[PDB]
Amino acid sequence: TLNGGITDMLTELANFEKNVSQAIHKYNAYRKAASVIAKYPHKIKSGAEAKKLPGVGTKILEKIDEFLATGKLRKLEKIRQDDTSSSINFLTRVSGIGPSAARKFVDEGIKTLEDLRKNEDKLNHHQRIGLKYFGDFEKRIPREEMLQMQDIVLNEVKKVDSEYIATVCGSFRRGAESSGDMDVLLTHPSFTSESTKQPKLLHQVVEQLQKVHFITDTLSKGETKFMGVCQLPSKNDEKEYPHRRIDIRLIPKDQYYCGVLYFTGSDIFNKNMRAHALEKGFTINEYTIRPLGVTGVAGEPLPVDSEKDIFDYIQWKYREPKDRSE
DNA sequence: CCGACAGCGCATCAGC
DNA sequence: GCTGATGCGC
DNA sequence: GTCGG
Ligand SMILES: Cc1cn([C@H]2C[C@H](O)[C@@H](COP(=O)(O)OP(=O)(O)[C@@H](C)P(=O)(O)O)O2)c(=O)[nH]c1=O
Ligand SMILES: [Cl-]
Ligand SMILES: [Cl-]
Ligand SMILES: [Cl-]
Ligand SMILES: [Mg+2]
Ligand code: NA
Ligand code: NA
Repeated sequence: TLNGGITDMLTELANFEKNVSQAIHKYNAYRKAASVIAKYPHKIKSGAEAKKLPGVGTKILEKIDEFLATGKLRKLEKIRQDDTSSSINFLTRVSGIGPSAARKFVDEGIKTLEDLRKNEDKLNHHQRIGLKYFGDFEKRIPREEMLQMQDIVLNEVKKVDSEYIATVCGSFRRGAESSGDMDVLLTHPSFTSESTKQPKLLHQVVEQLQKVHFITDTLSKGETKFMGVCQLPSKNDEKEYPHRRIDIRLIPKDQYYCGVLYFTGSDIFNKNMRAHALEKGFTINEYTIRPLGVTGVAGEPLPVDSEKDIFDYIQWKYREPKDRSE
């Protein structure tokens, strides 16, 4: 990509802050700057030039100058020389392993992919699966595969009940050419915002997808959220597709638009939009938009008929999913 | 010169 | 077992 | 780390 050098650096800095420092605002600052730069259709040649974009302040500006001049960051070289931090950065790439589990493992002398394999009994279920599929989960899903996955999931939910609506969100809905996981948003008139007539709903869908061996593994399971692992069927005599992460959300019909807004993101876009909502006197989550009080008490949910209704409330021009890719 | 920084679902852990 | 906190992930 | 007040 055009400014890939700069964006890789920022991302590497962001990972350090998330995985080691646990400084979540520095994480998002680097992450935000990285995304506005990656969207900038011009090759940044200086920090000063960069400083003109939003999210880019004084310190990223300086780091962009150092990187452009040397092809490196002293900060990043020292991190790379730090053995404990480096071990932590690697282990956190396994699904289910965050900074806390990474540090526990390192002190137990568990610091490599093979170390994990030799000590599987020290891993919880999520981490076992994260380890089992570690290679697969380093691989992105081509949009074309997302389409076949879409096709399977949308038909299966109709098979369990033709009144089900399944919407594929996340990066796919923003039009991305490849996606990290599959995010599926699900409704049914039986689950509405105040009375759930029939629970079990999410379980039936999961049950069917397991039955046809699309869903292969379970990470988490509740009334509104399933997290797991799925896989496209391969044709005769060929390499299986990689296993993929899937997240399915069951949301009331009356909350569908807040749900699809949330699940489409992106995460940086959601934080920006939600911050602006706060500054305009509202609060947005995946279910509702609510008025805010003088003392911060949340009011009752506002009527929502479309995604654009939510943008209107906080006085934003509607933005297509394709331009929410912050 | 500093405080704010989005919001939530589910699994596990610590202490009882 | 429960409460409440942490952990990890959308 | 950045941004707004
Ligand atoms: C992580 C996160 C997510 N989301 C919302 C918004 C977010 O879009 C949605 C899906 O989360 P994905 O982690 O799947 O993000 P994605 O856009 O699908 C993309 C990075 P890919 O999966 O192709 O790698 O959940 C948030 O609102 N806040 C968050 O912190
Ligand atoms: Cl921070
Ligand atoms: Cl470097
Ligand atoms: Cl709510
Ligand atoms: Mg996704
Ligand atoms: Na700026
Ligand atoms: Na991880």
